[PDB]
Amino acid sequence: MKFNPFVTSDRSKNRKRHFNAPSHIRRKIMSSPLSKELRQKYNVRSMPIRKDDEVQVVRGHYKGQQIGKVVQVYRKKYVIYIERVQREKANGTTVHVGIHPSKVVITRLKLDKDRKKILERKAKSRQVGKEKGK
Amino acid sequence: VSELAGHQTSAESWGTGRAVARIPRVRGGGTHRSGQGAFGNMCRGGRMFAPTKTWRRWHRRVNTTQKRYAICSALAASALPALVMSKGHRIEEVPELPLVVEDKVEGYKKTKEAVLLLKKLKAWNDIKKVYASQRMRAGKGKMRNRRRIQRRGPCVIYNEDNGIVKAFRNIPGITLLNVTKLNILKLAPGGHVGRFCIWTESAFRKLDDLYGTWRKAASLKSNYNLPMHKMLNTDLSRILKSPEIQRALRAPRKKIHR
Amino acid sequence: APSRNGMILKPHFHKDWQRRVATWFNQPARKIRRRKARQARARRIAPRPASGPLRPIVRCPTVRYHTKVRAGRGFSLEELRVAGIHKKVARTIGISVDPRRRNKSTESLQANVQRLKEYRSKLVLFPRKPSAPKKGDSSAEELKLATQLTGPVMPIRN
RNA sequence: CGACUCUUAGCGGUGGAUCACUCGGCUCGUGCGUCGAUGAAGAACGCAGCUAGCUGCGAGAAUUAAUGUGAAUUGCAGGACACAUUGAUCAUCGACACUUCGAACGCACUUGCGGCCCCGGGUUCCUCCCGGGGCUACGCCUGUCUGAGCGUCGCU
RNA sequence: CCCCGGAGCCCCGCGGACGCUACGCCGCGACGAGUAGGAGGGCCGCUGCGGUGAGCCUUGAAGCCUAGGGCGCGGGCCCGGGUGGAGCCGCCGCAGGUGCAGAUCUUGGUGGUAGUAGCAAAUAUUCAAACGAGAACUUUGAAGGCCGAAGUGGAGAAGGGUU
RNA sequence: CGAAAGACUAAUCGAACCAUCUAGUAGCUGGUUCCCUCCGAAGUUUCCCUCAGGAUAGCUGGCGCUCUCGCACACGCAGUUU
RNA sequence: ACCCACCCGACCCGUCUUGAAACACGGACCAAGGAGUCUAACACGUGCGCGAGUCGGGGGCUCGCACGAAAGCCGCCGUGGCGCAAUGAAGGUGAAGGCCGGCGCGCUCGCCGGCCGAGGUGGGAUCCCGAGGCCUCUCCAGUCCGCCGAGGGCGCACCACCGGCCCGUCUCGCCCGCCGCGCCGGGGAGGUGGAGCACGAGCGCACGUGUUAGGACCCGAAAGAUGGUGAACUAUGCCUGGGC
RNA sequence: CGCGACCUCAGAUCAGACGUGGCGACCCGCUGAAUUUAAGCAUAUUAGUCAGCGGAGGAGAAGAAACUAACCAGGAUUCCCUCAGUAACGGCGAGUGAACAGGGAAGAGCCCAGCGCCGAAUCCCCGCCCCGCGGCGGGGCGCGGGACAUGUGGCGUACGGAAGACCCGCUCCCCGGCGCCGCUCGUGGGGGGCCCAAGUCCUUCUGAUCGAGGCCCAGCCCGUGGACGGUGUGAGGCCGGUAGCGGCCCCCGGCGCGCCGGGCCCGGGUCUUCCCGGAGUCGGGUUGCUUGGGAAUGCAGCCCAAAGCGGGUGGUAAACUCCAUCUAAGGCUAAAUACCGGCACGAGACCGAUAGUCAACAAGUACCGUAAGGGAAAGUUGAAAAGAACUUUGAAGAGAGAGUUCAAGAGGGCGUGAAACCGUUAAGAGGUAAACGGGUGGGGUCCGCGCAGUCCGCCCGGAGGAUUCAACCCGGCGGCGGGUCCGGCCGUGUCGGCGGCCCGGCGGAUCUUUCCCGCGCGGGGGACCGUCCCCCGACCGGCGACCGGCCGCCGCCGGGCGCAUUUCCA
Ligand SMILES: [Mg+2]
Ligand SMILES: [Mg+2]
Ligand SMILES: [Mg+2]
Ligand SMILES: [Mg+2]
Ligand SMILES: [Mg+2]
Ligand SMILES: [Mg+2]
Ligand SMILES: [Mg+2]
Ligand SMILES: [Mg+2]
Ligand SMILES: [Mg+2]
Ligand SMILES: [Mg+2]
Ligand SMILES: [Mg+2]
Ligand SMILES: [Mg+2]
Ligand SMILES: [Mg+2]
Ligand SMILES: [Mg+2]
Ligand SMILES: [Mg+2]
Ligand SMILES: [Mg+2]
Ligand SMILES: [Mg+2]
Ligand SMILES: [Mg+2]
Ligand SMILES: [Mg+2]
Ligand SMILES: [Mg+2]
Ligand SMILES: [Mg+2]
Ligand SMILES: [Mg+2]
Ligand SMILES: [Mg+2]
Ligand SMILES: [Mg+2]
Ligand SMILES: [Mg+2]
Ligand SMILES: [Mg+2]
Ligand SMILES: [Mg+2]
Ligand SMILES: [Mg+2]
Ligand SMILES: [Mg+2]
Ligand SMILES: [Mg+2]
Ligand SMILES: [Mg+2]
Ligand SMILES: [Mg+2]
Ligand SMILES: [Mg+2]
Ligand SMILES: [Mg+2]
Ligand SMILES: [Mg+2]
Ligand SMILES: [Mg+2]
Ligand SMILES: [Mg+2]
Ligand SMILES: [Mg+2]
Ligand SMILES: [Mg+2]
Ligand SMILES: [Mg+2]
Ligand SMILES: [Mg+2]
Ligand SMILES: [Mg+2]
Ligand SMILES: [Mg+2]
Ligand SMILES: [Mg+2]
Ligand SMILES: [Mg+2]
Ligand SMILES: [Mg+2]
Ligand SMILES: [Mg+2]
Ligand SMILES: [Mg+2]
Ligand SMILES: [Mg+2]
Ligand SMILES: [Mg+2]
Ligand SMILES: [Mg+2]
Ligand SMILES: [Mg+2]
Ligand SMILES: [Mg+2]
Ligand SMILES: [Mg+2]
Ligand SMILES: [Mg+2]
Ligand SMILES: [Mg+2]
Repeated sequence: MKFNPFVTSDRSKNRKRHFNAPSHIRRKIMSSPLSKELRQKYNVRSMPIRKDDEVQVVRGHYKGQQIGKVVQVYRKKYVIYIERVQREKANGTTVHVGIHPSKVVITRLKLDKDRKKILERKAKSRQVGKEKGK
Repeated sequence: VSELAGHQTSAESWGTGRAVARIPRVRGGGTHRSGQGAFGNMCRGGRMFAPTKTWRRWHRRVNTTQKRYAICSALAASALPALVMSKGHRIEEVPELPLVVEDKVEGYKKTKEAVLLLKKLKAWNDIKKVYASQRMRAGKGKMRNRRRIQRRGPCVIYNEDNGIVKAFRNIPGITLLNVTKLNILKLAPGGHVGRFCIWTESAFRKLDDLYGTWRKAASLKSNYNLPMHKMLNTDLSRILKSPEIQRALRAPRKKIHR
Repeated sequence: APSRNGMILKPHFHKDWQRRVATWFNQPARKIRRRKARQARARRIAPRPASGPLRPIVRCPTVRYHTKVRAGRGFSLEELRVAGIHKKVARTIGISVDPRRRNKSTESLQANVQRLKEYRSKLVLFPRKPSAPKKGDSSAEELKLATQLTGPVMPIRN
């Protein structure tokens, strides 16, 4: 259950809050998980996906093992486009098929100073949870 | 409904004589809505018949003494496994039906502990069933935060929370009731009398104090006894083929003249 | 129309009652709110009785209630005077004072006095600083209790 | 058999009922409980590369700054930036800014006429001319100044 | 002059339905018009809540269609096939904004009328050519006509607001 | 406002239009939504500013209760008759 | 159940109406919507809890309410309501009677001891007693079990009736009481008014039906009120232009 | 004829201030209908209600008695319950209609004028310096101005006050700053930020799965986390979240300590002597409104118009007479209470696009009306635009092919796609309009058969094959039932223990103060009574409330029992 009386559980209110969420919040929503190799190393479940993190699609038609680079994130549409995840139109021109971050998995992050620090935060607050539970 | 609903026009009824139909009609304009009929519960737009009020009598009230009687009945048929089984509670391998557990259970602080307790008492099948029942509700409830639905599983009557109620919490189906603060709505859900229950010595010993024997007050609810029984030997099979009755009966005329 | 036997009855639904119906969907909230504020008044006035100030015994008026006894508004001036309390100090040790109370009967007078005598006794007057002067009670009765009295102080039993 | 008509069914239409959805309401409850001459509410007119409306903003006009956030925005363009850098975008919002009417305030509501001080061109204070800046509402309070009266007196 | 764990049974008092949801089951009789109106029972029906069907459902829910098969006195219901594409139901209780042919009822949609009434106020059109997919009507030329300077001509006010 | 017709007062005039009081009042018109089963009327009484309405009795239904004995073993009652 | 055939039957529903297939009104068609509700108050019925009680409100105590704006609990548990008492305009008064023995003259009146204690008549479901039978494979004895029972009883509830009690009122009477002897107080018998008493039946909740008050089954005026907006038409007056 | 004080009064774009409009759910002050009801209608009622005007605040208003009462008396306002549908009013009709007392929420009290004392001891404003400065404040210093005696400030106000003598006891309260310490209840106050458990595991449907089956204990893992939402269907474990006295970072409050700067020499009782109160106000008349307020509840206009052992009130007018009870005509005051407007949250047995707000959408929009004002309609391709390249016919709209899609029998107003109505195809029919009830017949449509349906099931007889047992004993297990109640646990009624009684508690209008403690009362003992518990024996219901043996019987397993038994099969 939830217990906090300033939170919702309220189909409509959640949905509005999701659909009318703004971009910096949609960063958090369009997060995707880290493959088990990384998960071990960084001690992090998941990371807000980004422009050029390599990625395996897990569910859908394009479902495979083929580690594509994300091309671009379309936070308007809650969806990412991925290197080779694409389909021909009628006139031949290719088109990136929108994939939803949650059905994907990060296989190589695009580490910069900021991202590194985030993963350092998540590890830290994880291990504090583990130390509290012990 | 809102008071206003339907009265936010200036509808004069065109009189008779202009053919048509004597409703109050939306005065004026070159809109569509321009003599469309208003107010009348038949009219689109219009105003619902005998609108709903807040000051309808929603709440109801019940004598204290009855409520207690109710809660007794309920606790009585928490025993009597037939009833509990008829109320569905899968209670086949349970050991002794006022089912009381040591009071190390009072202070578990983890679900796992709780779940293993249930499996050792063999209640777990009830939960197992709760899980299974979990399915979607049919109809407009869905669009009103009553979207998933399931069984009621075992109750757990605890004397004091030393943790426990945290431990049994995510386990779906389970309720917890303090004994000193019982509740019918939970002991007899749907107003159906049987319920599978798990008591905790301390709570279970506190019952006689809470409701009294027959030959002692509650001693906790001021001035209260358990109710009386109107007929003692409920089992009338035994009565009917007693000596004393079947001595004195005319013999059974059972031939059939057609 | 009436129809064969049953109270003629005049019910008062002639003015616009529906405009002014008062619904009690508040109530529970209001039981909660008041209670919170109540709890917060206690926690404010740390060791002082939550109840509030000591109030005096008083008979009710009128041949009806006559025999019953209540709490008063506050202790009258004769009653302070006799118990040996300055009227402006009484307000400061938790003693309700009304001054409008006449005192006719000597009996009630001495009863209330006996209250105030009783009260001052079983009172644990803290000092101004932690550095103790006269009046303010001993470090014994202070450590052993900075304790409140839940419920009206010296409850008025009839 | 023919045409027509009626009936029934199949398939087509017409039309949008039904059912299933729901970023909307309706109700009850909680907490705050804040507008305005430092120009409110409301009105107008403007502002996007391509923009009509909605929304958002005010000639700094789809927003500036600052803080937080940490790579977008995205209909198409086009761009920036080194996303190992005060840094894209969001959010917040404390600084800055906020055209014209409007209690609306120079008088007028034509956008019509003005007065008075200060500056730049214009002069070489020569007033003109243009442009800019600052003042110019009513009522009322405390004080200030200047006054009024065969009002009440004082000395000459 | 004996025991039914055995008389063998048309009556059995030793134990008792295939029957017995005792709100069950069984047997005899008599009776059965009905507006207004009353009362009963609905395993009639609609929407939602507490219970409950180890209910149903992408191996196809709801809804819709049906010269398919049935049940019910009936209200209605169950099945088969099709369509459809996400949810729905049985039982026991609770609740109601719960059942329509009518109200010159409300909103929307559709027929017959009907290819009908009509496209008849102010004399008028014709020939050629062009453009053009296409010309009774567009434009160009010619002919015949009209308004006939109190105009069917040229210009403004008000009003319109880009015409 | 009217050289007057009750004319005119923005298609409105023997009292304009707009909004509210307002869901005004109606002894009066109109409608008033599924099934079976059972019983089943009245249009007369008196009173009424009563006569297209109410009241009151009458008639209807529902709920019962108290008793009765086809359980060889009956008292009362009737749109009759003697 | 689809079509077709034929025999017989057969007028179009809704409605008001004494009477409708009507030359009575509504209805071209179809879909969706559309009308006895809710609150209050009484009444009677019914179900439950408790019972000379009952009662929950309002408040309070227990939690951040997931479910809780619930549930539980309270010398508040009873302030208070309703009930346990009535009657009278009121001042006020306020439901018992009997018997027995004794003392006052038993005076169908006044005062002192003992016993019983809500009266009686008729009818009354039911209970109780029961003469007596009725047999048993024999003649009698003979406890056990029944079946019925002539006859007699105690008699619920309810009804009819008679007395009786309290309050109001009348009539007529004669006595008693004391801190205050009085325009004081208290009694008696007999009529008559009372929504009375006469060994209590209410209270709380729920369901129903009825009757009102509310928009009050739905729709319907002609009006009435309050506060605004209009003289672009038009009615008249004035100003400043045009025209014949 | 001047100059000067003051007084009354002007003018200033004089210096600094402030009011102006809005919103209006709630509040205060006026103003105030009529529909309606009374079965008509006029008083009454609707209602001091709608509309009108004024003025507010987070609340408002009220409020510290000219109060209630009549008692053994209570003690500001507000609010709830009750009083009470009562007293009272009313064509005493319809209808109206409070108050005190009682229980609750909350609770908080005060200051002037006056009368007096204090060299006006007071105030505002200017100018210099130090501090402080986004709510203009503190200290100092100016022969710098004004206000003020037509009266400022301290003391003090009805609960009485002032001043004196001597009884007593002793001397912390406030503010402007500057620091510094403990982050201070949803269990770390407020705000903001960012973080934190666990499967995309194995097969397998699917267009796509969040499905289905399985996973060392319903299966694996977490679970103080299985709320919700998102993600190509149905997801605790994909992502966000959720949980948690969980983490970190900011910012802000609120309270604790230290220092400085100021202010501030601030009591009580006891006896003496003084002091004491709001005027065109009360009150009376009156008229009109108003009220439940009735020979006048309130509020008004007008006339009259006071007093001080007075004045008011004491719910029937008036006089006399005692009692009571307040102290009017000046003022301030948190708190419970209100809240269809606002900002921001949560929730619902509500509605589900003709509903629900007029408004799910570019809605107070389009449009209408000169204007006031009126005022709509209108949601849905698909998981993804993959929105149909290309060929072909056509001036094009339109098609024909091709293609995407799970599907276009989803093709940009596109989910589902009903009825009315129409077009076509198929079948059948057709001069008494059609339609209908009953009864058949004919034809169609599908459905069920049968390529015998002779439908099964017992028991039996026979002829063929078939393995293993029934029967019987022996061993083990389990069940039922039973009496001897045999032995023991178990519990009802009774009696015995007066045994729990103090090692048994509660209650009591039973008593005792021989008791104890605290002040005749409260609490606790101590007796008494009622009620609930120990010990054994006896009798009895020996009760489904159970054990142990023993008996009897049943079933199951395993031994043996080999075939006139035993089942199977045809
Ligand atoms: Mg509506
Ligand atoms: Mg549905
Ligand atoms: Mg209190
Ligand atoms: Mg639709
Ligand atoms: Mg539509
Ligand atoms: Mg019949
Ligand atoms: Mg879908
Ligand atoms: Mg509903
Ligand atoms: Mg219809
Ligand atoms: Mg023609
Ligand atoms: Mg001519
Ligand atoms: Mg021209
Ligand atoms: Mg012209
Ligand atoms: Mg009539
Ligand atoms: Mg009948
Ligand atoms: Mg009949
Ligand atoms: Mg008629
Ligand atoms: Mg007629
Ligand atoms: Mg005719
Ligand atoms: Mg008619
Ligand atoms: Mg017609
Ligand atoms: Mg319908
Ligand atoms: Mg009843
Ligand atoms: Mg009745
Ligand atoms: Mg109506
Ligand atoms: Mg009604
Ligand atoms: Mg009307
Ligand atoms: Mg009138
Ligand atoms: Mg009338
Ligand atoms: Mg009438
Ligand atoms: Mg009239
Ligand atoms: Mg009135
Ligand atoms: Mg108003
Ligand atoms: Mg204002
Ligand atoms: Mg105030
Ligand atoms: Mg005052
Ligand atoms: Mg009452
Ligand atoms: Mg009134
Ligand atoms: Mg003074
Ligand atoms: Mg997670
Ligand atoms: Mg989902
Ligand atoms: Mg989920
Ligand atoms: Mg009046
Ligand atoms: Mg009097
Ligand atoms: Mg005030
Ligand atoms: Mg809509
Ligand atoms: Mg629609
Ligand atoms: Mg709508
Ligand atoms: Mg729809
Ligand atoms: Mg869609
Ligand atoms: Mg559609
Ligand atoms: Mg499809
Ligand atoms: Mg489709
Ligand atoms: Mg479609
Ligand atoms: Mg067809
Ligand atoms: Mg044909």
